[PDB]
Amino acid sequence: APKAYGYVYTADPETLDYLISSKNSTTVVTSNGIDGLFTNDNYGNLAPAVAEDWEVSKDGLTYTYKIRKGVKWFTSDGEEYAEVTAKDFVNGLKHAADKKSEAMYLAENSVKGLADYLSGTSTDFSTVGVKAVDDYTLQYTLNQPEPFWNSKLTYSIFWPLNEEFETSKGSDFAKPTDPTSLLYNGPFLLKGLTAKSSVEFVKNEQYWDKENVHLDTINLAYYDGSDQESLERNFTSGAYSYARLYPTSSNYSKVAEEYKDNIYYTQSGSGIAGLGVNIDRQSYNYTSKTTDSEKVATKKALLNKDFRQALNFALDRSAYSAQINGKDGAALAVRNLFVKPDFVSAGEKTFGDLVAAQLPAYGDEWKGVNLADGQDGLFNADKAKAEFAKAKKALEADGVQFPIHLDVPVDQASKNYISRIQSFKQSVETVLGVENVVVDIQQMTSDEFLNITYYAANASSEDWDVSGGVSWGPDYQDPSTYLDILKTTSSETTKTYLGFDNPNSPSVVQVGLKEYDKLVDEAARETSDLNVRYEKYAAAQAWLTDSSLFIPAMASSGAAPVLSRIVPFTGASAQTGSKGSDVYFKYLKSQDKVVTKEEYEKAREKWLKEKAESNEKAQKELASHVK
Repeated sequence: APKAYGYVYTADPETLDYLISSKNSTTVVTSNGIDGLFTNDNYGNLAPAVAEDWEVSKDGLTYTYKIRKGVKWFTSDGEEYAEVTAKDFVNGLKHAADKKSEAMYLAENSVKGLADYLSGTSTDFSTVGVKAVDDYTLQYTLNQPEPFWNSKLTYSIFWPLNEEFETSKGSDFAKPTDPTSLLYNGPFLLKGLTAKSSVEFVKNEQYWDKENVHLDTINLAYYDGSDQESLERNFTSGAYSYARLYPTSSNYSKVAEEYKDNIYYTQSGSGIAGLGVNIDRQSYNYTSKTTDSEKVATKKALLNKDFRQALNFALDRSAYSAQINGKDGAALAVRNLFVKPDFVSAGEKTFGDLVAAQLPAYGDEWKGVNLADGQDGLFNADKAKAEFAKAKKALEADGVQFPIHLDVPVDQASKNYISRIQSFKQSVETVLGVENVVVDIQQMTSDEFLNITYYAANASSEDWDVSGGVSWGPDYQDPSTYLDILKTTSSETTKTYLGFDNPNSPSVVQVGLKEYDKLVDEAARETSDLNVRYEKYAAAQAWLTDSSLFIPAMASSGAAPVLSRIVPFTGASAQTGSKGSDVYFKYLKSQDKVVTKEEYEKAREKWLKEKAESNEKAQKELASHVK
């Protein structure tokens, strides 16, 4: 039935603790059940959720939220527990601080006093700038004005948590197979968790905003990538409400004929997929290298910027994207920049434009660069070979023997991840020569792969030389959400994308990341002129692009052919945060029949007009909240 949403999830959560986790697998299982102060409506506006109203001081430092009365916490079986209050947001942030949240970067330099509490120089949380002035008045005090502060409040570190419940559960709190170990205040109740099988929700029939909830049930089935045709097959049977299509499937010509009037393409998402370079590899439990000399050679090569540039310029991103999208749709998903090029603009210039204007200082090879989505602006075999020749001269003078062996891990279950990594291998080896670079693909089980990538505990666990296993999506509406996480001090995220968690590692200094820190920090200090702030963050992105420490390849979502029974443009629209329709299913409506491309385009053209007007009205209302 249309009120029974069915689709898939790709990884079992390590935790249900939404305050501590920075991983989408926790968002997938909690957002539908946990509301914070705002959501996102179908036009992308912030919509009142637990905050019924808000104000900001004239100096921009104090935000005050009127907590909606009558919003309740419920158990997984629908029993009322307590009333959501401002004290739950004080407790949420204290819990995030005390248990060292993986997402603390969003809050630690923003909320007054929080950095001192995290370091231990203050142990009294009353010195931290979150206060329950009364049970329905929540006040945050910031270190500096942040026009993007409210956009942070759709991210999970600012969600509420009832302290009495948390204390009552002890070490059983937020356990990943136990829906009774959280309480729910959102549009759905988390009902079922079965490892490698399902995530299950039911509509919260006592939800204050249930008039905006149009699904009775949500069921997500585990999908490990071993059968990419499974999505379309289960869509056709009616089990799934949606299906991402893979044109490389052997049955695709049949699918494309049957659904010729229904397949449509989604817009590219804001997250970035690509290949991180481990500049400080600690462990060799997944390697093809046979000698310590090869290990030393690879470590030295990965510290060489020209070597990394050679890999970056040798990667054919269209062919990489074609492994999941086919050749005809391949270019749509290509991305050339860590920050999505139009994520922000300074007047008429996109962020990508600002980066392109600063990149040529690093070399004439960047003059004329096209950083726009939807085309491969970085692939250039001639430039790849030229950079490699410089690297090889420098490395051979230091005793390094060639070829350089690169370990890239894959989950043996995900066929089209293997195909993507094989395309990387073919690109690099054909352009640069197998006498120069050998890509050694390390096959392992799904759990083994997660343990050295997505769920790696520390830098010692990042057992790889190059890896495309983990993407990054933006958490709030400012370039810092992409660029701050690669600073030398951002150890929770530097391990994932760059292999290090020691801010003082000599590998980190050798690749110049201290200069990156200073560029990011100079941008962060600009709070009086957004255009200048964005120009300064573009300087940091230009450094990152030249450094080739992360090899961008594609948007991490979107730019894909899909089938749908979801009524077009009814779901939440979010470019950042945890309340987009990928994870949060308020507002969404389903229909009986498969959506047609004509239905979708008609809705899109009306939505674009309505969104522009709605966003403009919202912007004009901002000043009325200044008190």
